[PDB]
Amino acid sequence: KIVNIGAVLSTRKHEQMFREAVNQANKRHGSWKIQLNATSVTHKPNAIQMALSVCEDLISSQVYAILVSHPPTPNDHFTPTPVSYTAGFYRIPVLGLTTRMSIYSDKSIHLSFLRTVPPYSHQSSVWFEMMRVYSWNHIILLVSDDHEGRAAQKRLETLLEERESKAEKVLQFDPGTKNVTALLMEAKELEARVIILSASEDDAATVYRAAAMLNMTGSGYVWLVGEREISGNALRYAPDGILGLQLINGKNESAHISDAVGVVAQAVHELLEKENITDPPRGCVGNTNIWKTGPLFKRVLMSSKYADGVTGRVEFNEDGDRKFANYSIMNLQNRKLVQVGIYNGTHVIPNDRKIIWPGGETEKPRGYQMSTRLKIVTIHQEPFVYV
Amino acid sequence: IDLLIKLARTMNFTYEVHLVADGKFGTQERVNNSNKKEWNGMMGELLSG
Amino acid sequence: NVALVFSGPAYAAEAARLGPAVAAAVRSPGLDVRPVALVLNGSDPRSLVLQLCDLLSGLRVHGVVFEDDSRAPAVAPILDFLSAQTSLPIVAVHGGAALVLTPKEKGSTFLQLGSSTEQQLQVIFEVLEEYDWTSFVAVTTRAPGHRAFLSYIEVLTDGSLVGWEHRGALTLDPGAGEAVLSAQLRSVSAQIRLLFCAREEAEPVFRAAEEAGLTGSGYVWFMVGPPAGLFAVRSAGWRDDLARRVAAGVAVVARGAQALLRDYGFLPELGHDCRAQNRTHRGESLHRYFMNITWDNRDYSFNEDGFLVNPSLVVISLTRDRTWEVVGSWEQQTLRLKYPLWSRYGRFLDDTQHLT
Repeated sequence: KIVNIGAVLSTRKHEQMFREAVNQANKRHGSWKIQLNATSVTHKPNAIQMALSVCEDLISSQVYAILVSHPPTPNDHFTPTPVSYTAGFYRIPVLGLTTRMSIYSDKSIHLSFLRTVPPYSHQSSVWFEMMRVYSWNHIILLVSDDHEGRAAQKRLETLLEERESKAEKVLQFDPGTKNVTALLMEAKELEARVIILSASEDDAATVYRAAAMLNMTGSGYVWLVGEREISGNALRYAPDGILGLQLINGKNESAHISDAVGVVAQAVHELLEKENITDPPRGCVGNTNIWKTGPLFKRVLMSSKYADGVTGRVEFNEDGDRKFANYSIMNLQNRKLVQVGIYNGTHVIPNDRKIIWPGGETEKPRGYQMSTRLKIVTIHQEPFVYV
Repeated sequence: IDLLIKLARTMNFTYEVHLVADGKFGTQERVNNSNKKEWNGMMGELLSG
Repeated sequence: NVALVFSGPAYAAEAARLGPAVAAAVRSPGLDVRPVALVLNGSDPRSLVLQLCDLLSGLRVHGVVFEDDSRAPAVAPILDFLSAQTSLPIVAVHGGAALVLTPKEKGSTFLQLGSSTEQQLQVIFEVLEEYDWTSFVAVTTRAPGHRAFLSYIEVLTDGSLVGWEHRGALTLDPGAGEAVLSAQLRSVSAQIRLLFCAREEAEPVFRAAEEAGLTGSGYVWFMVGPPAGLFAVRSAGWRDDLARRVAAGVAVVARGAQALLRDYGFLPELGHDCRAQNRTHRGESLHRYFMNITWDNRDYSFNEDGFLVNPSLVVISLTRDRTWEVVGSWEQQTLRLKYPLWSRYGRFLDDTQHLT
């Protein structure tokens, strides 16, 4: 009778901008009875009140898909964590935005969770396109021992064995670093000079201080830094030639929402068929059953093609992640970032402005630098090797 | 070890010979942990790094 | 002072009797147990967090055991976060919260009194080699973690001296069709089809066995996930009946704080507050304890995630009268079982190629 969706935005001020995405329900396909009512609500200060109101305030509006934005407070997916848990039992698809957490990928924990922005795990996939056009094969990296940081660890080697002879060292450091210096000299023998950072922002800043007394930031080095570990304290004490990345749609929600609501109202159009199209289970005093039309239209939303927005490339894989997104890797140049390239499925590297390296050098250095000292093993063998 | 010295005179690289630890030439055998085969002796010392 | 939560109206009557049943079941000096009877019902995500917050704030209930009437795993995620929010361990002995939810959130105190599918896969690995069924076809369905569920099969296969086979090309769903799935099921290596499937998908695949001729004893299945001659392991699903489920559930929880108590004199007031304090970082020693707690002559040790590592697993063989009974046990790799393992060709289970 009426098609309605809900959303969990950041602030009530931005809620009025979401209504502009639901009042435009007339200019969609069919437009027979598509009358979207936002019925949005600002996220509660904590996670306790979310579960105390999600059932009878958001779901009770006969909503079908939920839009979740990043909270203004520096939290760790605080808003969608109980919402996914609550909507997971209710079998309600949820659309995420500005939530670059890689733990929201396995379907066992969150079967119903799709986000319009790829998390930090997909950064390593784009990173693989960098040394292909920069001519390095040997590679070592240091990474935190947490699920978010380690996400890139299984990302790289799954696409490295077919294009390289394995990373030289994949040594890891505990995220709770406290003057952890012994983990750097133990890695300063492989002569890689191409180290990669995929750690948390606070920890990435911590290792920067430890990377000074033994001058690993001099000439002949190249560093890869994740987007999360650039701004803030990680910017301080960092090498001058940081080759980190960012996102074009960083802190952008209306563009993401408009691309989102373009597919929330779209999937309902082809839904109308002779099959089961019953509404989600209404009521909150008693609810145990699962509506059978949930997974039926979930694949349609995943398989829906939307050639609008940012280059019309809002594509979904088996997980909910943007495909062929433009990351446009940054470049630190004297305590400020400059633009040097972009990714469009294949990395594009325009000249733009010079690319600097740690130590102030501009020419890209060969990270091998050889190793004249060599280690040798023999054994006692009377005619050959006396002892 | 003489053939080793002539080798270092050609490729211009240094060395520090250290004898093998266990004392066996090397043979890929399965450890007690199921059948995860692991080398020993020189081969273990070379593959490990 | 402990809290017992129920999921199902049929278990409401048993609440009154099960209270005193566990107060005197476990005796430990220095701590008194006061079971709390509950009345709520329904799986909706309102009463799950409503009474629990009130119970924690006033009653100060330490130790929660979860019993559910249904096998639906949607109740665990709602309860999983609340364990992390209050930093108090919660155990589940029977019902929907049997499958281990992985990967759990950081700082999660949720615990489950059951063996994970990785543990389930390990114990059934012994069954096939013990009865000489090394060859088999790997079969599964569209499940949230079926890719990871079959991943452990690859690790299991080619392990040790025994040579095993796996297909992994099955994605059982009604869209393909029972006959088409049977056509894909003909890519077989033996009479055994190890199947991972859910309770929702159990009915569609049950009929597909009839179409493929798997009903008879000639071809047998193997149900690892939550037709005749079907093999399964419930991980002590039918064990403990009803009284032992909760009696042993709190014994480990009560003894968990003993290690901290013997280390120093401190009473953790984390469970006494739910909302009066607007802080979520007041959590420590979430999994610091629970290494070597044992009861009922069994190892009740739990992994870091919060599931049994050495449980009293049982083996379930489907009987012709639609009855599930314990046909084997896994107690520290003891596979004596029953029904002598010699058997073969006449029990449980091409003359042009095979001849005595």
